[PDB]
Amino acid sequence: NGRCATSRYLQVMGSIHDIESYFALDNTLSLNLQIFTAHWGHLAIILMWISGNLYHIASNANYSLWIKNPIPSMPIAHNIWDPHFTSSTSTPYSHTTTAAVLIAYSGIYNQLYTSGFSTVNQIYKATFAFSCLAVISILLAKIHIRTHSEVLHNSATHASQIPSFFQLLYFLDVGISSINIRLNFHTGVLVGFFSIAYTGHLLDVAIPASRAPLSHTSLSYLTFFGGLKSDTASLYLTDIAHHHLAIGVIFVYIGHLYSSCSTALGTYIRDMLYTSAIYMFQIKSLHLALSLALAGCAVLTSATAQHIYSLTPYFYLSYDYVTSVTLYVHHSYIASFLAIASHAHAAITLVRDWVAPLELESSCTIARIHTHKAAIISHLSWVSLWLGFHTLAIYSHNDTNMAFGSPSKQILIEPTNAQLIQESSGKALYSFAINSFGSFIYPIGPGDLYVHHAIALGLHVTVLILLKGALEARGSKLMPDKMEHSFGFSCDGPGRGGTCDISAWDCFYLAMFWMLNTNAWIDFYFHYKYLAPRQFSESSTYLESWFRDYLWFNSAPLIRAYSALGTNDLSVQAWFFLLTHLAWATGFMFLISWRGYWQELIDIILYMHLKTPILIDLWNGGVYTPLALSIVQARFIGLVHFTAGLILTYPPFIISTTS
Amino acid sequence: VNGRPFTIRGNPQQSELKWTKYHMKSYEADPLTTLFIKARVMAFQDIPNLFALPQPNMEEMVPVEEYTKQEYTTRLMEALKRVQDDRKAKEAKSL
Amino acid sequence: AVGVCLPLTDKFDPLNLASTDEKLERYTQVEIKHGRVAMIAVVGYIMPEIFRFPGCESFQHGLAALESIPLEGWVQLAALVGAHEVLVKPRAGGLGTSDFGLGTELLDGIEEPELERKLTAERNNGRLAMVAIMGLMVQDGMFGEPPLSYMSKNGWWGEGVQYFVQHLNNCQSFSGSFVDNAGVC
Amino acid sequence: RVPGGKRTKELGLVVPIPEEDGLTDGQIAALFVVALVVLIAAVDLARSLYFGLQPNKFKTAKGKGSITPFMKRLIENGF
Amino acid sequence: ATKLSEGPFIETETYPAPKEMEMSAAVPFLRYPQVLKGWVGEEKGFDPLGVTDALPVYWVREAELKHGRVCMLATVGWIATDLGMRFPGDQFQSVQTTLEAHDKMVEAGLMAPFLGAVGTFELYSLWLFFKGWEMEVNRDAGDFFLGKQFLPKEPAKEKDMRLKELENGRLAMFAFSGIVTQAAMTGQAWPF
Amino acid sequence: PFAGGLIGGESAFAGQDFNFDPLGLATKCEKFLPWFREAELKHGRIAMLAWVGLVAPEFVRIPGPEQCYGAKTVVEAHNACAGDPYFPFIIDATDFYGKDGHQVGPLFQVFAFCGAVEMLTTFAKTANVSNKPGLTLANAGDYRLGANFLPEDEAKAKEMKLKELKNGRLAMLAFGGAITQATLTGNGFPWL
Ligand code: CLA
Ligand code: CLA
Ligand code: CLA
Ligand SMILES: CCCCCCCCCCCCCCCCCC(=O)OC[C@H](CO[C@@H]1O[C@H](CO)[C@H](O)[C@H](O)[C@H]1O)OC(=O)CCCCCCCCCCCCCCCCC
Ligand SMILES: CC(=O)O[C@H]1CC(C)(C)C(=C=C/C(C)=C/C=C/C(C)=C/C=C/C=C(C)/C=C/C=C(C)/C=C/[C@@]23O[C@]2(C)C[C@@H](O)CC3(C)C)[C@](C)(O)C1
Ligand SMILES: CC1=C(C#C/C(C)=C/C=C/C(C)=C/C=C/C=C(C)/C=C/C=C(C)/C=C/[C@@]23O[C@]2(C)C[C@@H](O)CC3(C)C)C(C)(C)C[C@H](O)C1
Ligand SMILES: CC1=C(C#C/C(C)=C/C=C/C(C)=C/C=C/C=C(C)/C=C/C=C(C)/C=C/[C@@]23O[C@]2(C)C[C@@H](O)CC3(C)C)C(C)(C)C[C@H](O)C1
Ligand code: SF4
Repeated sequence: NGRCATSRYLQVMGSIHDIESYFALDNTLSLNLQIFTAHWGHLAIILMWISGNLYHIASNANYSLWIKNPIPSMPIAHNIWDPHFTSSTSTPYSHTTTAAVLIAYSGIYNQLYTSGFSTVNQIYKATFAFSCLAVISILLAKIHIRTHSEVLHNSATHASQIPSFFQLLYFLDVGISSINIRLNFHTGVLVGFFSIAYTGHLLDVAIPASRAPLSHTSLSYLTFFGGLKSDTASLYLTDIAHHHLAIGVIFVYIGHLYSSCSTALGTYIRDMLYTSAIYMFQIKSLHLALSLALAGCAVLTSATAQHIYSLTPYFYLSYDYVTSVTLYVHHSYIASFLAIASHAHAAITLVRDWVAPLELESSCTIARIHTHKAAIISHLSWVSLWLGFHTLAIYSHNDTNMAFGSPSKQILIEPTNAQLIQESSGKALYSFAINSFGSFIYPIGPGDLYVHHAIALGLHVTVLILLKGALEARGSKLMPDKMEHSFGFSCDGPGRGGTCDISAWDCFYLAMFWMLNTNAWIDFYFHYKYLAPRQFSESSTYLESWFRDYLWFNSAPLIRAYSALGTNDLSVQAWFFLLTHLAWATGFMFLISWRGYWQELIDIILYMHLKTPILIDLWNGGVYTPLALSIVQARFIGLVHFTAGLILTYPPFIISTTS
Repeated sequence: VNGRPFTIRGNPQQSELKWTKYHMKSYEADPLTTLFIKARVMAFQDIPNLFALPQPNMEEMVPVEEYTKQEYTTRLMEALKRVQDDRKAKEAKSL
Repeated sequence: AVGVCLPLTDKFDPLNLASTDEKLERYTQVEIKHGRVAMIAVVGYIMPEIFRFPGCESFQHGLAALESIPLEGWVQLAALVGAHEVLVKPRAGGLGTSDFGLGTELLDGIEEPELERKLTAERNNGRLAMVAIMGLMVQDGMFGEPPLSYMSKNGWWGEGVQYFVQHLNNCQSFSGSFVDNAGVC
Repeated sequence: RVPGGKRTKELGLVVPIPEEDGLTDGQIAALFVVALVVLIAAVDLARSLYFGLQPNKFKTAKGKGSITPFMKRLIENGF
Repeated sequence: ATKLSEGPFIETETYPAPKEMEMSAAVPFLRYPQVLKGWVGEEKGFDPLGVTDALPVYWVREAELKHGRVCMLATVGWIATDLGMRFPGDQFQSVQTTLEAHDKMVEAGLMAPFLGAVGTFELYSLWLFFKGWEMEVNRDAGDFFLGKQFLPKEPAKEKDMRLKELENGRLAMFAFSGIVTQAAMTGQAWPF
Repeated sequence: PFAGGLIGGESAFAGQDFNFDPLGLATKCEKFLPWFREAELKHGRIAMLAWVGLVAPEFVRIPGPEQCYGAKTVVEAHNACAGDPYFPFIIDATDFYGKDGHQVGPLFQVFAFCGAVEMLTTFAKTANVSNKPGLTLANAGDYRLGANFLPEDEAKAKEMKLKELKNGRLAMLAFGGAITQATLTGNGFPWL
């Protein structure tokens, strides 16, 4: 199609991986095969990422020196080869005659060290092997493409005599879309047997590497101590091995649940769902499966974010002031993204996958939810309003009283429920000890109570927006016929009072801001309590403490990184602090100023180009005629700028303050 | 032109006509298609009595080169009746 | 056509040397042979640096190999090449004089676009190999050592272009510099 | 290094640097050979993904297609 | 009877009588796999583990030929080295016994170029194997077009030659496995 | 009929069917009747072998390694031959030749071979995709091993199968009693 504008690129890039929207993707067979191949390529990318990390650790870094003195030493991420740096004098990242290096804040050093890596040769062998695994993944993608092509050819060449041969149309993608066998093998082999295999790895490599004296592998390597070994300040490796052994056994047992290879054994998921409380749903729906997987991944990512910090599993990881914060924040952000992703894909499932029954029929869980979506949304709004009103009001009361200089006048509600739960947990742990757990129990005060209620507000409002989008995706009082329109469309016009941000994609756009806010609140809470436990406990009850003792006070090293006096190793962090501020501010433009103004401006610019003497005779403007970004395109671009600035301006701050 | 013989909400569900002519345009389906899809969604609520499609026997596959259309339809119908009788016997065994 | 890729929409022949079909065929054959020899010669330059066959450790690598290897050994090598060139003829019914029935199983019964792609890849690799082998031989002759060893000792910019980059970060060899960094570029 | 971190300056944390690079030129070359194999395979995979499935193959392609017995058993079992 | 079950549908299918069923000659209590038909060595249908029920017979035949050839070369080389044959050269003559030869040559630095050459040929073999399996080129499993001149013209003699190759490779598999295991166990020459 | 017409449920007296299923397990789980018959015959076979294996060692003992073959009685024979591995069926890797005394014994070898035979016969007959009728009531416990010996007459074949089943059941009970009595009294053959 030669007739095109510059919006062509953005329209394509917004759905490059929306395989269901592809032209000439006739059937679910094509859809599933394309998705499988994309998955293989994704695994190849992950393996190449692992191989690159390992290679750079081996070559550009100091793993061998670090493992000798892990406590004061700092791992190297990779060298800096940037021509723009000053050549007259040494940079802050060099030893005045040495290649510039970057410190590593990913904990991969601790990971390798407690896995059992002793020499750079082992890291090199791993780099090589993971590259080979990437090759294997790509070749498997090719193999499966060929096998599925060979089945289509067969079905074309051979036909059942009876007219029911068309029934085979449904079973061509059975290997990719079968649920019982996939569940059995995933939960039994990919999870349980993988855990058992890692137990074997620990017993064979990690335990001997950690233990100075040689001792034959035996049940003595399996223990149920708890807490952190004093020397490494981490969970006993012997306990990790038992842990994984136990989980592996349990999940290997659970992996015989469904009928996978024969119909003589196992039960059916259709049958469980039919007989259970949830009536039934489109288990075949790829969007629904993606939503469930994303929800599970989000909860697991949050769990690891909390537990890696609480119970240190890696040698000397706790000693690394910066790496702990970086890991927690990283996995918290990933978890938030995965949660909002699950919600967005549930909305998409409702839009284009769910087969709604007739209105009066109420047989499925989704229909039952749609019956009282109004009640759900109203109650969620009530909870959000209560939390916001009271949290903000108590914080403002404390703010005003502190500003007037009377801390005694502050409202300080003791967290009695959380303290009782914590005391019960401590009682259980003390009983176990009589038969250390660091950071699993924390002082907990009224400031913690207020911050927890703020985080609850954030979660409730995010879920409010996402649930409203999902439950109004098919229809709404303002736009009853929303099923016909795509998942994301600009608007419905200025009629009916105006219909800005009326689509389910627009609800996601809105919930993205909240996710970022609630995640920022969580990260600020963790970082403040981590940096200054005592000051946080005493002063975190009013917002001026957050604005002064946390942001303004700890912002000094970052902004002072590079100045008229000189530069230090945080100069890069200071430049990325400002670059990300600028990106956020740019996102404000696409978020505030909308398309008509920019289309008219583009028209004027195009007029100028067409009136320019030399340029007109070469460039007509007919092909890829410039245009202003569409409404949805600009919404997304502004959201991307906002998200990039917000997310990327934090790591510089945390590194500066914790380093 | 572009006239639809039903209320605006009379359009078929987008998810119902998937991988068909109207893959993502439920507002362009013909009235007959809308009626057929509506009747299908009404029919598929009665789970207890829905004929489960018999699983094909992949062994009985022959080349296309290797009769009458009506005769093959009749043979298919005999096969379907045999399948239904077998299902009835199997279910009545234990009930 | 064969030998024409995306960067050049039409055949590249500014001097119109391939005016006639006979001359075009002769030039195609010569170019194919030259590209093949150049490709093997370029791997030939790179691989002895990595390793040497047993008994070949003493011999010099590049143009110095001409003096180092015995004249008898060079005679034997040229005799082998001449025997191959004189006792091997294009396979009857082949694509032309450039083919000798070596690996034709892979190209038999394939789609013509794929055959054209394979031929064009052969030709393009041969051309790049001609350019690269001339670069390698010229650099070896000028700087007295094989280009790979020379780059290991001096880097990508060595003793001929280092003057341009004498003030660059990680490549700064200017007089009075606090670091030499000349061998790392 | 010119550290800019308060904790780094206070505790004297250091970024030790080895005397010799961890890997040699031959090792880097081997890793690059593996990476080149990955790149060739990845380009082939990208081409396959771009072009998708080809249902016309039954008209001209050699052979008569084949379904593995296990795949047939899965089809018979159903979903 | 080569059909697993006769009938348009599974639930109403009928199975051939056991006397009619075609049973494997190697293991008489299993039916003939029926996928390794027209291949070399099919005369004794032997696939109790049902590997061919998951992998195309092309892959397993390629792997079998590769293993048999590698094991034949390995056993002849191990026997020669144990008997004492060695390359004329200081580095090759220094090594005393075959068991330590792998480590000695890895240290000496020959095994790295050797593995490089083998890996180059193996990448070519992988490309060729994928081409032949996908049928882009007209190739059979484990066919590299080497020595096609000596291949008998008659179809029966060609099949006999291929069967001899496969049987000798199968024998060499066990031969080398036993040789290496016994050598590692005891520490003596090939005759043991 | 009863238990899907399987053999072995007939009383010694002519005209009366013993049909011993006190728990009604056949009716409760009819779809597993071929598997039950296979398991019954396998238990009977292992037991008929194991009883003679309890008796003969007293008369003769092969002179293997004395770590086990010097066992006082059949009760301790299993513990002696199983070795003392760090885990029940785990080979010692650091000390392969059992110098530390923590290596699996010959029972591990026989167990590995039994596992290979099982995976290649029973799992092969039951789970193979290329064997669709697979394990049924008619062929349960039949691996075609020696089937050329049984009498041609179908009635005589049924009688021989019944003899096998009865002898296997008697051997199951006899081995249970023999091993338990050996454990309790630790005496020779009369209490095995
Ligand atoms: C979560 C609860 C649950 C429920 C309600 C059912 C219900 C059912 N299952 Mg079961 N099943 C479960 C879990 C469950 N299953 C799990 C976890 C597995 C994996 C091991 C299986 C695997 C399974 C198979 C393979 C089959 C069934 C079948 C059945 C049916 C018969 C049950 C029966 O006879 O039990 C009474 C029998 C027992 C209580 C004996 C069970 C003994 C084994 C060893 C399992 C016990 C494992 C234990 C709970 C975990 C050990 C953990 C470790 C730390 C020690 C019935 C519909 C059968 C059916 O008809 O399917 C259509 C069938 O074929 N189930
Ligand atoms: C062309 C672009 C493209 C790309 C690059 C990918 C990439 C991916 N897709 Mg795919 N996908 C695509 C298009 C694409 N997809 C399209 C168009 C669709 C149709 C809607 C899908 C539908 C789809 C589904 C349905 C799924 C994927 C998944 C994946 C992953 C593949 C395997 C992997 O490496 O996981 C690496 C992942 C891990 C190492 C993490 C494993 C842990 C999982 C994710 C969570 C398990 C939770 C469990 C169910 C519950 C726990 C309970 C506990 C809390 C008590 C990867 C992120 C899978 C995935 O992981 O989704 C999140 C998946 O389930 N995709
Ligand atoms: C920091 C935030 C930000 C930024 C960067 C801009 C930028 C711009 N706005 Mg403004 N704008 C903002 C916020 C911002 N706005 C907000 C929040 C709103 C909503 C109220 C608006 C509303 C708005 C309107 C309504 C209009 C503008 C206009 C403009 C343009 C002014 C002319 C120009 O481009 O000269 C300066 C350009 C820059 C400073 C951009 C950065 C240039 C850097 C320094 C150099 C680039 C270096 C290099 C080449 C980068 C290569 C990178 C690559 C290799 C990866 C410019 C694109 C006007 C316009 O378009 O006039 C023509 C206009 O009409 N803006
Ligand atoms: C770096 C760390 C910090 C930052 C983290 C990243 C930022 C946060 C993520 C953004 C938040 C939203 C994420 C959701 C994504 C899907 C949304 C979507 O498709 O809707 C985006 C929608 C989709 O498009 C709409 O689709 C609708 C159908 O649903 C209709 O057809 C609409 O008309 C159509 O506009 O809008 C767009 O088309 C957006 C325009 C996209 C332009 C991008 C082109 C430039 C790309 C350059 C960058 C490289 C890209 C590759 C990245 C490499 C990474 C390895
Ligand atoms: C033009 C072109 O392209 O090239 C041509 C060239 C040419 C020649 C035509 C070709 C060929 C064919 C070739 C080279 C064929 C080679 C075949 C070999 C080397 C076979 C070895 C078998 C060893 C066995 C069975 C050992 C068996 C050993 C056993 C059984 C040992 C058994 C015991 O050791 C064990 C295991 C323990 C000991 O204690 C006891 C004993 C019994 C000694 C080409 C490559 O195709 C094409
Ligand atoms: C063609 C033909 C015939 C022929 C022929 C003949 C005799 C051909 C002979 C060909 C011959 C003798 C070909 C050697 C290749 C060696 C290679 C590729 C080595 C690569 C080695 C590599 C890539 C190793 C690389 C490295 O690992 C190293 C070593 C060190 C590590 O740090 C890492 C790196 C990556 C740097 C017949 C049979 C006579 C008739 C037939 O009709 C036609
Ligand atoms: C059916 C029937 C009837 C009946 C009946 C009845 C009551 C049947 C009872 C059967 C019963 C009760 C059968 C026990 C078997 C026990 C076994 C096999 C134990 C093996 C134990 C073994 C192999 C142990 C071995 C070892 O421990 C040893 C020795 C030493 C250790 O170092 C090593 C190990 C652990 C390996 C009626 C009632 C008469 C009615 C009708 O008329 C017919
Ligand atoms: S054009 Fe913009 S302002 Fe007007 S109705 Fe649509 S979204 Fe709202």
